[PDB]
Amino acid sequence: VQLVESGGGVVQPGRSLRLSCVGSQFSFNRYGMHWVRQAPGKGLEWVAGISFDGTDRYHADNVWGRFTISRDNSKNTLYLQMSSLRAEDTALYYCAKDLREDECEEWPCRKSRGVAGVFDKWGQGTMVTVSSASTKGPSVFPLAPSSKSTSGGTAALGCLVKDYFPEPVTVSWNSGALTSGVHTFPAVLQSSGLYSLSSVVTVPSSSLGTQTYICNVNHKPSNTKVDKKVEPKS
Amino acid sequence: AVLTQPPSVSAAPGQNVTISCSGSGSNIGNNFVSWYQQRPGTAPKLLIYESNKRPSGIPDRFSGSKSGTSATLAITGLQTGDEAYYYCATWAARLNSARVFGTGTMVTVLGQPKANPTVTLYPPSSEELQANKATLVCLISDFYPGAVTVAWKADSSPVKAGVETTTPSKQSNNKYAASSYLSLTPEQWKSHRSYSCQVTHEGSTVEKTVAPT
Ligand SMILES: [Zn+2]
Ligand SMILES: [Zn+2]
Repeated sequence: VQLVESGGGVVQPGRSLRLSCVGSQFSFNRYGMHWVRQAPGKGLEWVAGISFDGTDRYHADNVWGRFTISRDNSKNTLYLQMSSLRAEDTALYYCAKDLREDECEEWPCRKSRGVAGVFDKWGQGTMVTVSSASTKGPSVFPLAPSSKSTSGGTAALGCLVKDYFPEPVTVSWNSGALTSGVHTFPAVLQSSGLYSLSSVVTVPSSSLGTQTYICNVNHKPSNTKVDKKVEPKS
Repeated sequence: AVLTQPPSVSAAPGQNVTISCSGSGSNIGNNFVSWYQQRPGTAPKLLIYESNKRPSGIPDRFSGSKSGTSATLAITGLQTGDEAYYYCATWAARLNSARVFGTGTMVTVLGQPKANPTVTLYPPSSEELQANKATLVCLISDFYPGAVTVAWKADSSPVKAGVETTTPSKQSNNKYAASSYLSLTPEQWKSHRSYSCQVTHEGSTVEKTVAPT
């Protein structure tokens, strides 16, 4: 049993998009189908459902009145017509098969079993991204050590790499002369479509008056590099 | 409405684990429940349907039960391949801005000693404030198992708007890391005495606090 999704790309808010899921190696005309979505990196969220012949349609309230599910059994294809996209609609969209096998019992179909609401087969899915953001470089801010670190122990200093698009971004410290007191974290998808991440290094506190610390950010998609010096400050 | 599950459960290989799914009432209390498994870089997989029935190909280790408004998934003889996310679901829970799927739960097959997170909280830089922006940064490093709950507070008050949190990610030393950001206006930032980042992990919560200078 195979489900293959398509249609998912980057798109702007307010505009529209049509997703498609082609199914094979089973009687597509005998099973209901569902669209389920998963925003990164969160949980699953049921979007829409349809019965085998398309007489019974179901939509979540998140999308009622702007998304429309449909199917063409003559072409074994499921469709999700999304309109009025939002940043909140940004997610990975899975095509999922309904468990229940259905045939018409009385004559649209007057009497039927209906969908079961159980998703036995899924299909890897297609990514839908909603952002009004064109390519742009990051702003880099210093994450300065605690003031209460003078002498004695250790200190965490980092830099905040904010508001860039798309991925990826890389971060090094002192041009690679400093490689481990170091954590560089994954990015977050802010509501503005722009991405943000942080990189932090832990060092001795005595070194915070002699050794200069610089984070080197590289953002190739926008042909930008930024070097930021991280001072203790007062 | 929601089907609430535990954020995480953990056990050594061979031991047994159980996962709960609590709702009502109008959903679980009067309807069938299904359970789905999702490993990191793959699509979900049906484990249980109609509360306790397994589809073909699913090991007998996975069992399901259901009592009142709570459903339960059970895994005996934990194997390394059982490490994944688990979600409960009911077709009834779509009917009022409610979510069909649970929250859900991360299952961890223990393969190293547990480690508590190192939490670091940074206030907004003066340079960002001069740009008329404020971003609080909470960094959580070197913890295992790789599951944390992050919550923000403004003085004594809870915060949920302006918050974004990353999924835990495997560091080089086989331990996990995560970060949470709280985006803010300098007015909001200055309006409170302090802001706090609360990280919860394995029966412990560490709260770090920062305040305007
Ligand atoms: Zn570390
Ligand atoms: Zn306050």
